[PDB]
Amino acid sequence: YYSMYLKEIFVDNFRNLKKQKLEFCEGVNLIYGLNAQGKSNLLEAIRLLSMGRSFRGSKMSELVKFDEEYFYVRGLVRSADFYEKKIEFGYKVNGNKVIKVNGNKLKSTGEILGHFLTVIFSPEDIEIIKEGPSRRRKYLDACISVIDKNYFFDLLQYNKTLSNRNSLLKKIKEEGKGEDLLEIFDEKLAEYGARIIKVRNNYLEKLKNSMSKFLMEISNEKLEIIYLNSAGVKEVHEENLIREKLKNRLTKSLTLDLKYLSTQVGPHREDFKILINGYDSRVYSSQGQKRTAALCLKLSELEILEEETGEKPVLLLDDVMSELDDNRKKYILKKLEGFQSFITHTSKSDVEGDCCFKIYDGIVDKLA
Amino acid sequence: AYYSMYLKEIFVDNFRNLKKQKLEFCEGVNLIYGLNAQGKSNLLEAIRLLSMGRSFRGSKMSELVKFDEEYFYVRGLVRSADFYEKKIEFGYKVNGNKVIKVNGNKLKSTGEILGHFLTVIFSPEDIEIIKEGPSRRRKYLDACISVIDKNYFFDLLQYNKTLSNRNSLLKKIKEEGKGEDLLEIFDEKLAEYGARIIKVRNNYLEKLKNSMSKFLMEISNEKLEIIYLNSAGVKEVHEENLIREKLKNRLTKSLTLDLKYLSTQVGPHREDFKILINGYDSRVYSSQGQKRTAALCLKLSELEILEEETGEKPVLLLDDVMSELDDNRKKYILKKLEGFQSFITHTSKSDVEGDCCFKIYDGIVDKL
Ligand SMILES: Nc1ncnc2c1ncn2[C@@H]1O[C@H](COP(=O)(O)OP(=O)(O)OP(=O)(O)O)[C@@H](O)[C@H]1O
Ligand SMILES: Nc1ncnc2c1ncn2[C@@H]1O[C@H](COP(=O)(O)OP(=O)(O)OP(=O)(O)O)[C@@H](O)[C@H]1O
Ligand SMILES: [Mg+2]
Ligand SMILES: [Mg+2]
Repeated sequence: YYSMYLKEIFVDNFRNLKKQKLEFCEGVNLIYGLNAQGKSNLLEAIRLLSMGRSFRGSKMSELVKFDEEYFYVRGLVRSADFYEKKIEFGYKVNGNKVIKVNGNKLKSTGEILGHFLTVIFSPEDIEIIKEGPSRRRKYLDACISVIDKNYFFDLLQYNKTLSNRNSLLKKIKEEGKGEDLLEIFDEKLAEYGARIIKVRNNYLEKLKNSMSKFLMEISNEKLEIIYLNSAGVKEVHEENLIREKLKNRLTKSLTLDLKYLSTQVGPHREDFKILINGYDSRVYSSQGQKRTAALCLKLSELEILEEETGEKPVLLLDDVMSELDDNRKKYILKKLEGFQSFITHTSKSDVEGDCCFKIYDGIVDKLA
Repeated sequence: AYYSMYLKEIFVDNFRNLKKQKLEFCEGVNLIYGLNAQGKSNLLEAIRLLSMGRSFRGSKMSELVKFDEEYFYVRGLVRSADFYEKKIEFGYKVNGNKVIKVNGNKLKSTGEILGHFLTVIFSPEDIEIIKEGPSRRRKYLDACISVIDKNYFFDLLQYNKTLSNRNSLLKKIKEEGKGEDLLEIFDEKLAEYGARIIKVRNNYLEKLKNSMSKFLMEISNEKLEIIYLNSAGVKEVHEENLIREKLKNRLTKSLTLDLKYLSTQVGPHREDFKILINGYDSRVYSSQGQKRTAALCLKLSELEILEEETGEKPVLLLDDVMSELDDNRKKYILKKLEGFQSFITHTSKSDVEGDCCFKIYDGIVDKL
C-alpha cells in the first residue's frame, strides 16, 4: 500500500494564518471554524505544496499576509516509495517563487508537480460546468500535467512557440507584406499540438468512461464527452494525421490570423462539451444537475489519478459537508477509508473525524 | 397604503421544460417545490421575463424555446399600485421575432417592458456579483438603475449606439485615412451621454452604500464601504458640467491606444465599483460566506431602494435560496416576507409551508 500523506505543515505569514506548525493524523481531519478563521486558507496552503499555485486562482501577492513581505509553507510528506519528503514553498514580494524538495531548490515551478498528490473538492468546481472553454481547458491541463510530465513539457514548449509565432504575425502584417518563414513555426505548432491533442484525447476517453459510470450510478443520466479539438476530428486515430491536419488548418487560417494578430488554429483554444442526456450541460441543465455533473467530474479526476499514478492522493474537501444530511454524510465518510482527508465544515458536533481542529482567529487547535 | 405588485396568473406556452399551462397564484408566499430538473427555475425565469424582458440567467431567447419548437409565449396578469389587472405578453418565434404587448398594445422596443411588472430575484448565483469581473457588476448596476430610471436607460442605449458608432470610425481611421474631422463630434456625444450615466450611477451607488452598510452591519457586524471607479477619475464629485470635459479630456489622451486596439478605452462602459469589507476589496480577500453575506446585502438593498423610488412593492423571486438555512432564519425571513408576493423554490413540501404551495414535476404544476 503506502498511500500519500501530509504528516505536518508549517506555515509562516500565510494569508490569515498565524505562524504555526500543525501535525495531522491520516484519515479524516475535520476542520471547523466560522468565515473569519482560515479553513479554506489552510486548505490552500496544503494544495500549494501540490501544484505550486492557488486553487482559488489568486495572485501569489495575495497569499502573503497583510503588510508582510514574504510567506513560507513547509510540508512533510509520505509518498509510496518515499518514507518522508520535504516540500517547501516560499515567496517574497520581490516576485521570487522558491521551491525546494528535500533541500534541493527546483529549476522551474512546474517540477513541483507529482511530489505531493491532492484532489481538492470545492463547491466552486461547479464553474467547470458553467464557465467558458478557457476554464475547462485549464482544468484539463492541470489534470494531465499532474499525471504526465511529458504533456507538461509539450504544453510549455507549445505556448512558447505560440507566443513567438504571434510576434512574427505582428511584424508580418505591418512591416513586411510577406514572410513564408512563418512556415517553420506552423510546422512546430502542428508537431506539438498533435501530441497535445492526442494526449487530451486519451484523457477524455477515460473521463467519458469514468464519469459515465458515476453519472449513471448517481442519477441515472447518460453522460457524453465531446472533445472539440483543433484538428476538427470526430475520432482521433494517428498523431501523424493530426499533425498534417493542424498544419493545413494553420495555412488556410493565415488571413484571419493576420487580421487579428492571433493564432486561430490550435490546442490553446480547444474545449470539451459535457452532454447530459444529449444536451449541453453548459446551456441546458438544472443547478442541482450541474452540481452533480461537477461532482462526477471530480470523482473521475481522482479515479483516473489513482489509475495512472499508482498512488492514493490526499483528498481536500472545502465546504461540501454543507449540502448534505446525516446518513448521506457518514455514507461519504465511509467512501473515504484508504484516504487522508482534510474536511472543512462549520460545526464540530456533527461529523466525527479521526481527529479534528477548531480554528478561530487564524489559529488551528487540535481535538476540539 | 398602495396595492403591492402581485402576479395574479401566468400563462406559459412552449417555455423550456414547462408544459402548456395557466397557473393562478396567491397574494403572499407561493411555495413552488419539487425534485430537481423539474422546472422550478424555469418557472421563476418565465415570471421574471415579464418583469425584465430577458432571461435572469443570461440564456439567449432561442434557448428558452422548448426543444424542437418554433416559438414560446408567456402571459401575465399583474396588479400594480395603479392597475387592477395589466396584461403583459411576451412572445418569441425562432426567426428572431421579439414581441411584447402591454394591455394589448405592442411595445415599440423591448426595453419598454421595464417597470410594468416589478420583481426582485434572489439566487445563489448572486455571489458572482461580488467575485467576477467589472462586467458582472457594471451590468447589474445598469439593470438595477434602468428599472427605476426610464431616462438613464435611454441614455445608456444612446451611449452604446454611438460607442459602437465610434469604434467603426476607428476601423476607418487607421485603416483607410481621413476620418479626422468627423472624430471631433463623437467625443462630444460620448461625453454628453457618459456624464449622464456617471451622475446617475454615482447617485445609485451612494444609495447602495448607505443601505447596504446598514444591512451588513446588522447581519455580520463587518464594515462596508464602496468605491465608484468612474471613467473620469473624479473620485468624490457631483456636477455634470465638469465630468463632461474630463471625459472629453481623457478621451483625447487615449487616442493612440484607442487606435491600437480598435476599441474605445476611456468611458463608462469600462467602469466598476469596489465592494470593500473592513478596508479590504472583497473581490480579492473576502471569504466565501463572507461573500454570501455581501451578496444578500446587495440584494436586500436593491429591494429597499427599489420600493422607495418607484413607490411600488415588488414580487420576490427566491430561487433555491432556502436549502441553505437554519430554521431560525427560515421561519424568520418568512415573517419578513409578509407584505409581498413571494415565489420561493425548494425541494421539500415539509415546512417551508407558506400561504400557498404548488408541486412541480415534469414541467407541470399542480396545487398540493
Ligand atoms: N492576505 C491575507 N491576509 C490576511 N487575511 C486574509 C488574506 N487573504 C484573505 N484573508 C482573510 O481570511 C479570512 C477568512 O479566511 P478564509 O478565506 O479561509 O475563509 P473561511 O474561514 O474558510 O470561511 P468560510 O466558511 O466563509 O469559507 C477572511 O476574513 C479574509 O479577509
Ligand atoms: N429549452 C428547453 N427545452 C426543454 N427542456 C429544457 C430547456 N431548457 C432547460 N430545460 C430543462 O429543464 C429542466 C429543469 O429546468 P430548471 O432549471 O427549471 O430545473 P429546476 O427545477 O430549476 O431544477 P431544480 O428542481 O433544482 O429547481 C432541466 O432538465 C433542463 O435541462
Ligand atoms: Mg471555506
Ligand atoms: Mg435550477
